[PDB]
Amino acid sequence: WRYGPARLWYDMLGVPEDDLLADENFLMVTQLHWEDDIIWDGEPWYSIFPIDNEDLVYGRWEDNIIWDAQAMPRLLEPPVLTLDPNDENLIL
Amino acid sequence: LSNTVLPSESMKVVAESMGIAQIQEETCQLLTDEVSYRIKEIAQDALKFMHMGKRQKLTTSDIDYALKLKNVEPLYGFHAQEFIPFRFASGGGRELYFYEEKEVDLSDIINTPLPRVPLDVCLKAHWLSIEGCQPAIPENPPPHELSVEQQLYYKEITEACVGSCEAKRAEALQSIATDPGLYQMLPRFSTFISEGVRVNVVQNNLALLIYLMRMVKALMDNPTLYLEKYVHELIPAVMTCIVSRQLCLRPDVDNHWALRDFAARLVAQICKHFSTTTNNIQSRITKTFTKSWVDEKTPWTTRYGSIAGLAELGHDVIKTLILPRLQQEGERIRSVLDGPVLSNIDRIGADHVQSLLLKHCAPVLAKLRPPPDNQDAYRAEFGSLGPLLCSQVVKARAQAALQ
Amino acid sequence: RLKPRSIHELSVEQQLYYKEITEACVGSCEAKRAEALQSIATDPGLYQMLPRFSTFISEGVRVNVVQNNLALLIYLMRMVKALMDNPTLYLEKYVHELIPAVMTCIVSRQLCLRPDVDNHWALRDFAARLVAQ
Amino acid sequence: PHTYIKTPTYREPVSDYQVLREKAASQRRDVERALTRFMAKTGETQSLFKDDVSTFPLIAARPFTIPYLTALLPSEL
Repeated sequence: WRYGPARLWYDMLGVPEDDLLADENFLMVTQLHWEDDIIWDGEPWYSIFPIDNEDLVYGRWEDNIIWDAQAMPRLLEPPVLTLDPNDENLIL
Repeated sequence: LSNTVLPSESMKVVAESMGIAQIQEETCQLLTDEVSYRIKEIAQDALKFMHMGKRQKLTTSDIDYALKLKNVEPLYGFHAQEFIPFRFASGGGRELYFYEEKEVDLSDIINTPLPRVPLDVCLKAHWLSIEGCQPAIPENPPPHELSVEQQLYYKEITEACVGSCEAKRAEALQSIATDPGLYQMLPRFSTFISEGVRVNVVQNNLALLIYLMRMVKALMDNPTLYLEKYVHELIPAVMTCIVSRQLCLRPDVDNHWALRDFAARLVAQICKHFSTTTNNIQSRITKTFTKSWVDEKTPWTTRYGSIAGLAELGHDVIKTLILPRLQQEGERIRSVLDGPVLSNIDRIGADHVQSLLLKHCAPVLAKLRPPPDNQDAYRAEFGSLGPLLCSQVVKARAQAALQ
Repeated sequence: RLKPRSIHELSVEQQLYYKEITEACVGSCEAKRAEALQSIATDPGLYQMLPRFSTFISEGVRVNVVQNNLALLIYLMRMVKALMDNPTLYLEKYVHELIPAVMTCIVSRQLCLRPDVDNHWALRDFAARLVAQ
Repeated sequence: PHTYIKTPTYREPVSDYQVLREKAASQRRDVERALTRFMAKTGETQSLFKDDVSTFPLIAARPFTIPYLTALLPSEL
């Protein structure tokens, strides 16, 4: 959407239509300083748990990383605002 | 298409009404091509009384006029008002259909209500067309959106971070970081930031990318708004600021290097605050950084970004990701101490990669080695990482003295 | 455009099961605990609920050593032991939350009465050192 | 009752007119306070008290060349 959020960018552009890869290495026991957590001398009809972002949990957002600007493997498209209503703190 | 006849199994049934026990199949074929031949000769001669006596209906008095024509005896009882009823009999293996005729008391036909008397044939004249079209006599056929307050706030805050002056930018970032009610404007800010980082590919502006990364860093410091629902948009924008190769307009003089370590610190914060075992944010970020680093053909800028993010994640990550590929430093020093082309742009990026690598691997060498470190540099690759490790041990001793 | 209202990845029979197992594993009645512990020890479908169990354990010990509530801790350590011997579920994705919880049971000071339950405290350190090795 | 059968659940919906009025009111008040403090900090400012910019900043009054155009004309139509 040309007139939506990011209209400023669209106007500036002037477009007007409208073995180290082994799974264990990445397990967070081998990548997290969990020692810091140890506490020493410290001093359901509706969901009980919260619902996670399905796009973060499931989608391949990694496909929106632009590795090479000139050699971009696919063609990206303008993104429309989707106003997810799962999030609270949004009136609608 | 083909000559259609009565079925041959319909003549075995008829032959058992007669009393003939066994009739062979060549006799049944001999019967059914004759009786279906005589049906077609009375089907087509009944049609000659349907056409010459103009009827287009083929009443049962047409067949009786044709059986009279072929000399065969008439079929009695087919002029009464009847229809086609059939009654199925299932049985214990014998499937058939019959009539199921009914009875009626004789005095209820003597005392039936008589139908009305018929009328005699008379003539009637009427105009069908009068010099043209037909007359109309009855003997003829008939013929979600932001309120203006927050729209103005969104406009002023986004245009304050495009680069007219620095003081309005600092007040806009201190607004974003410290306001309580900026929800309902978080999706607009996420869209603005992600599309603005995308617009770097058309115009390789380092400055506007630094401004958008300071916008993300200000969005993270807000205590009131929760970026959990919108982090899937801000993660690849910061990732694009890390591992893309042309971050500059003039590659040689622009310090894309700082937008590298700033965005690497940003993504370490974004996967410290938000990584949950349902999310798998940190493991999926380490996997992208790792397969971008281990894979050859990658430019020195994107390798710098990969090493910078991996080294800002923490100590155990550089233990189990960076330290196996320390021999890659030799492949780097292949193109530094001895390059056929010196005046290219690979040398500044290579020794930037080298400086970052030995700066981050000096405390890792200080953690997992002896305290002496006499010829660890010689044992290390190129003998320089080891000098940096000795310097790091000296710095740690100085920090202990300060404590 | 509004994105569709998402559903939690647990069923309401699974979410009710999680609520019953966690309210039985806080040890109000001993037979309830023991079944819930055997249910944790041999439910084949207890994967895809395991993040919520690991988070309930981890979060519990850390706000349960603020006041040294020994039973709350002895029940959670038995829940950890019942989570470990289940053969179906894949645990080493969640062990980064499990291990600092047990280290805290073994290496921590006791905010409640120092003597008397120290006998159990030794067992709290006995059960924790067993599951640690 | 959980081995073999599954039905989905949803998040708790807040359809209450009182808390929706409170949420919309407080969000409008907070965004207009943030907007006016940002515009008073990045421009010329006045003050009811001596040297008072942090608490109650006023956007300074600027004269218009044609004031009836900004007074009488409607902005939302």
